[PDB]
Amino acid sequence: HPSMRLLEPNNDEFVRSVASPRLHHSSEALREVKHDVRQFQASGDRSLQQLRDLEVALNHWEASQPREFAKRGGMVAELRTAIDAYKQQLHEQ
Ligand code: NA
Repeated sequence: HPSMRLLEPNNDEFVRSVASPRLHHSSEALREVKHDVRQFQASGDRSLQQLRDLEVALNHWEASQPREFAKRGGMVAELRTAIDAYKQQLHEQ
């Protein structure tokens, strides 16, 4: 599944997609999402507990920062699809 490239450890497409070139500050909710993407990557995609945290952190961002989410969240569906694929792979062992 090509969504999986988004949490391949070297991949920066998701964090680029939530950057503001006009240099608007990221919410704490968005900074926790970006940090959780990098933490999952750091192990080479081995932690289901970290992957869960990323999924919860995306829900918190969507709930708490609607305007930032709607504006910066264009790659969220694809990242959530990648999360599910790595969940399947870790469930399979
Ligand atoms: Na989800």
